[PDB]
Amino acid sequence: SSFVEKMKKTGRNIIVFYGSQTGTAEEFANRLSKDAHRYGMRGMSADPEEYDLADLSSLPEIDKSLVVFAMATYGEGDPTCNAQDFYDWLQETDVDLTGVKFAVFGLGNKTYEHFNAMGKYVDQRLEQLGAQRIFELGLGDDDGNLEEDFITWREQFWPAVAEFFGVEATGEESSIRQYELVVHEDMDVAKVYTGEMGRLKSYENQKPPFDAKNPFLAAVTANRKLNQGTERHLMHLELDISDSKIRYESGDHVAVYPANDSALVNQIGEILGADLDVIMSLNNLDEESNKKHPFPTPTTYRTALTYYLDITNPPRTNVLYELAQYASEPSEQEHLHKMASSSGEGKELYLSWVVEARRHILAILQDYPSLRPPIDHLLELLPRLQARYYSIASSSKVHPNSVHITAVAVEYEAKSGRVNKGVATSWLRAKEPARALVPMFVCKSQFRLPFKSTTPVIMVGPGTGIAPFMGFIQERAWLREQGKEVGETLLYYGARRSDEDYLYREELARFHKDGALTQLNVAFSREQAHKVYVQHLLKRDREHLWKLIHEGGAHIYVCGDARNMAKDVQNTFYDIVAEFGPMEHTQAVDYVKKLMTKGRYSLDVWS
Ligand SMILES: Cc1cc2nc3c(=O)[nH]c(=O)nc-3n(C[C@H](O)[C@H](O)[C@H](O)COP(=O)(O)OP(=O)(O)OC[C@H]3O[C@@H](n4cnc5c(N)ncnc54)[C@H](O)[C@@H]3O)c2cc1C
Ligand SMILES: NC(=O)c1ccc[n+]([C@@H]2O[C@H](COP(=O)([O-])OP(=O)(O)OC[C@H]3O[C@@H](n4cnc5c(N)ncnc54)[C@H](OP(=O)(O)O)[C@@H]3O)[C@@H](O)[C@H]2O)c1
Ligand SMILES: Cc1cc2nc3c(=O)[nH]c(=O)nc-3n(C[C@H](O)[C@H](O)[C@H](O)COP(=O)(O)O)c2cc1C
Repeated sequence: SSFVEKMKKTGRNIIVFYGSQTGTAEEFANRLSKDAHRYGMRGMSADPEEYDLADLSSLPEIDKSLVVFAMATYGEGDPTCNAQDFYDWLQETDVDLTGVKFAVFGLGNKTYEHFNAMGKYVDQRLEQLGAQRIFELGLGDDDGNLEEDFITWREQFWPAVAEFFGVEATGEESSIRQYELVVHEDMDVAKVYTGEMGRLKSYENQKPPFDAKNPFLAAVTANRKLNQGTERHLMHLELDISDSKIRYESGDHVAVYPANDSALVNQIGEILGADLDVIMSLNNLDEESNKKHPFPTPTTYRTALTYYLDITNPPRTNVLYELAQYASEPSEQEHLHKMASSSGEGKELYLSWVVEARRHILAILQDYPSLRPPIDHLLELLPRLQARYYSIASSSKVHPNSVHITAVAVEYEAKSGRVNKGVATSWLRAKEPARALVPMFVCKSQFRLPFKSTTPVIMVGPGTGIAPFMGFIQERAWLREQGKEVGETLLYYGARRSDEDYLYREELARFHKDGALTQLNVAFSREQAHKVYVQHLLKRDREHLWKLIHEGGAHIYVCGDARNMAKDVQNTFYDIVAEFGPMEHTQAVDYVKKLMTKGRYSLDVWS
């Protein structure tokens, strides 16, 4: 259970941990692990949450050992979910890491405020604990071209590492295919994966504790339309976690593993002219690699495409390059290569015709008829299907055995020319209580209510971003009912039209009437020529809010989009503080930002 011991038992001298939430860092970690072999070394990629990083202290036992970290940065600079434990540990510990060699590559995006905060932290932190840095901190930027940044980093990285441990490029040929196909003639039905994420049968034989690798299948006890209109579809779900031993608090997130639209799976099978019901397995050509399979096997093709692979997002340039070899028509083959190019115009065609038009693997297979790749090679080229995160909309103080979700079904007309459907939400919208089971696990956040119940709370969450706040309110109403003394509880919510998508009208009225909700400020962006947003309302309450912040010591919470809405709200607060301090804008910014570091201004960013 010690990654170090895991390394010794398989001759690995290089370990690459991935701090990832949607797979990018995971895949970079996988590619770097594979790389080690091109230099006569051996590595493995691993999820830090499945291990204890304090074990780094033992890494020096393996000669010429290296630990690499591919870390993504999320909301307010916090780490991804699978890296929180490692991150918490790095802050607690003072372990001496002399003898440890590391390298960090961080995934980020310059348009957010805390650019690669997680990557900079691990790199800086590990040096203070005494470990030795052998290659510079890579700073990838998903705003420009992340893959490109990774490549130019990696190309200097291996040479420096090879120069450090005394080896050199083996000069191997390569293999193209990292896996080979093996079809099964019989197979015991209970020896074949049917969608589980980890241990075989782990879905049928629910056995705690339940986490990311061992999700708990909760039954859907409620699923109802929340919006009055029909322009869009907003839903409220309730999953029973009774007997799961799962604990949660208001502000936490619940992640679910969805299933792709079976009609989409079918079509891909037909277009490839394949038997989606063939039970098979994909094995790593290199029998020395730690990644034996691309996903759980054996399994049918149907299962893989349904529960294990991303078939709805835009195909990566690499996929287009590989697929290219399968276009029996020259002009289509040339177009596929151009979209994979590095040329400026070649990178544009891609950005425009694939990424922005939101074309998926099936659309590409239809738009390029001469393209007929064997399904097994296709499955190896596609990325793993990721879990979708939702802000728990209930309080464990009141619903200890039920996790509530507030979500908007995703469905739009892509510029590709067809209608795209969101995976998790479509799958969730079809679950009818009649037992509909959703695989899920909980992920803690730092979006918690004040430590002391007396501290006033100011919530700003337009649209479905109100979700976590229903939790906060339930809990505050409960605290009051327990004879506790609670500070003021204000909610600033917004919607399109009151008769269209106003959420939780009744529940919100009840809380207000009962005094659990002190003020209920609602803005409607489309019910008039003039658009009204939560920040206009905050501006109208400039006196009171400033009082609660400068005197009451209120806590502020904002939920939704960070770079725009959350940005306008922050600006609005800068203005309020500048007027009532009174102080210069410059000084108002330090004051609002001091609140954040001080822990009183929390942001839960969804995008
Ligand atoms: C910490 C966190 C908390 C979250 N909490 C919630 C929550 O409480 N409620 C909720 O509803 N969601 C929440 N989300 C968003 C949520 O995780 C899902 O991404 C969302 O529900 C859609 O998932 P899907 O699988 O249905 O869509 P997918 O199949 O994953 O597709 C989503 C993608 O489609 C694209 N897209 C969407 N609409 C359009 C359009 N009109 N035109 C072009 N492209 C488009 C975008 O690139 C988008 O990323 C949260 C995200 C994070 C990171
Ligand atoms: N970047 C953003 O600021 C932003 C805001 C809302 C939604 N979205 C996206 O759209 C999808 C629908 O989400 P939803 O249903 O929960 O939201 P929604 O239905 O659009 O509701 C959010 C509310 O915020 C308003 N709004 C828009 N830009 C804003 C800003 N900068 N500051 C404050 N309020 C703003 C909206 O008005 P109008 O729509 O009438 O302009 C609306 O009344 C989501 O998947 C999300 O990614 C993005
Ligand atoms: C909700 C959300 C919040 C993000 N917040 C930040 C951030 O604060 N700073 C940053 O540098 N990058 C931020 N990013 C960008 C990601 O770090 C980048 O897209 C990374 O590649 C994702 O990697 P993954 O697939 O391995 O999780 C954010 C992305 C999302 C989706």
